[PDB]
Amino acid sequence: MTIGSMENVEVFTSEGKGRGLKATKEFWAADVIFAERAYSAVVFDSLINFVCHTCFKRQEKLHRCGQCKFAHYCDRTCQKDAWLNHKNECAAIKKYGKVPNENIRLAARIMWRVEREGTGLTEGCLVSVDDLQNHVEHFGEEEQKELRVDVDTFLQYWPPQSQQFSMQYISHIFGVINCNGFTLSDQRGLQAVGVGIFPNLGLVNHDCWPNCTVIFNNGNHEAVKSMFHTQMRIELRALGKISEGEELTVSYIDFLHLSEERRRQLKKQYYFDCSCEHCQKGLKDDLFLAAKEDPKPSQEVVKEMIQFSKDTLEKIDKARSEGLYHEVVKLCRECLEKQEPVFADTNLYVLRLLSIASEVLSYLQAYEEASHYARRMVDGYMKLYHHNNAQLGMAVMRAGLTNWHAGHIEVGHGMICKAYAILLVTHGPSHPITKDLEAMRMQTEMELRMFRQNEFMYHKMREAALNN
Ligand SMILES: Nc1ncnc2c1ncn2[C@@H]1O[C@H](C[C@@H](N)CC[C@H](N)C(=O)O)[C@@H](O)[C@H]1O
Ligand SMILES: [Zn+2]
Ligand SMILES: [Zn+2]
Ligand SMILES: [Zn+2]
Repeated sequence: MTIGSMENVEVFTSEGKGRGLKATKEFWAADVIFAERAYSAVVFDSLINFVCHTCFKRQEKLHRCGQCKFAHYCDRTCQKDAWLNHKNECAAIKKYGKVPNENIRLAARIMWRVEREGTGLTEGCLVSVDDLQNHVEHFGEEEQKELRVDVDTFLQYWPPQSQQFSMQYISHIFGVINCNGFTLSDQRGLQAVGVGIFPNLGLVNHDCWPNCTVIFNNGNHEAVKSMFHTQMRIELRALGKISEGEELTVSYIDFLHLSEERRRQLKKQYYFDCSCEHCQKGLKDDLFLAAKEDPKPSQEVVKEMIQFSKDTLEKIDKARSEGLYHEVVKLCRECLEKQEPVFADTNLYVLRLLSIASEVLSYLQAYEEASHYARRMVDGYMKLYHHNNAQLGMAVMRAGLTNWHAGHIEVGHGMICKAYAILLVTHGPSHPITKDLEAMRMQTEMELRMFRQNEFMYHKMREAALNN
């Protein structure tokens, strides 16, 4: 169907969850419930000269805008498509002679658009940008002060010839940005490169074990104009069967934390007490802090082990933050060794170490060791995550690659295939990441075939040498 259309959903009022979205029909895993273009989006301050301001792709050669020396693009093409939103901030930045906060730039794009369209409601919309939820009234002292400063900078940056908004509406737009931004990723889903506002997605509530997942698709342009699958957009996809009338939900955080831990994060960032089934029953918590059972550690050998792991981790962080990779590995091996007799492999402290060890070892190009930890982590992840979870998918793809690089083609291809299957649900066939994985699956198939033929030839050799 088409980007912007919300037919498959309708707004409705929840108990204490305020507004929510429900399916107007039946859905199956991988179905695109709806797509949506960003109402406004900006590049993070860190990455102003390394990411396209139109499409958010990383690239070795970008072309800066001769007029402001701020905006960068992949092509004159991405530069043209950006003009509509960039005209005003370009001319506005030259006048300010400084580049404002990323929040400030975003707030300005939102208001320039409200002005341009003389309204905050978009034609696709269930909600106008200014009616999104804003928890400003619960912002901490630092949060509030932070907002006063940006409003002031905003005022000096905001063109005098542009529609003047009241301070109340302005601080409100800032509140909305803090409680509604969607992080944007480069085309490889490697690093967060920007923040965007997607109104419709803004009506979907949270659940630690959601029935929907969201993906940002950078889009592509190579001949053949106006095509749904190549348009920059975010999509809300079904992770499984969703009945008509069922409320749609996504997860605001990563699932790999204790229910108490998740509630704390959700309460702090989204001012609410999560009441999903997983948090109320503490589902998976036993697995999250699983101890072994052949010997069965005492209640105290565990408490010491968790404390020790908590200790090792932060220590590993420091070292990693200083580029001391070998030290990081050393610390990981030692802790994993001590954990073996106590924790099972679904225990979050074990998994954390495996993921870290596997990452650094891969970076150090020690693929053989990395592939072992990578396999263990995937096996543990498989018992915790929803089988169509995007993080699980991305993690399996990575473990698959490390195994491939180490020469373990059988295990590599298998993992790559499992990842591809998951990504087809969470990212779709047209996503940049799904395409790179498909290309990888193709290469591993051929290498596996070459591996299997080599073996069958040794069998034909033994055959002939024996006369069957
Ligand atoms: N499971 C939940 N239980 C209670 N409140 C929630 C839940 N999930 C989201 N919310 C609330 O919804 C806010 C974010 C919105 N993007 C979601 C739709 C919102 N319910 C609305 O009326 O616009 C959060 O900051 C919470 O205040
Ligand atoms: Zn671009
Ligand atoms: Zn410019
Ligand atoms: Zn929950």
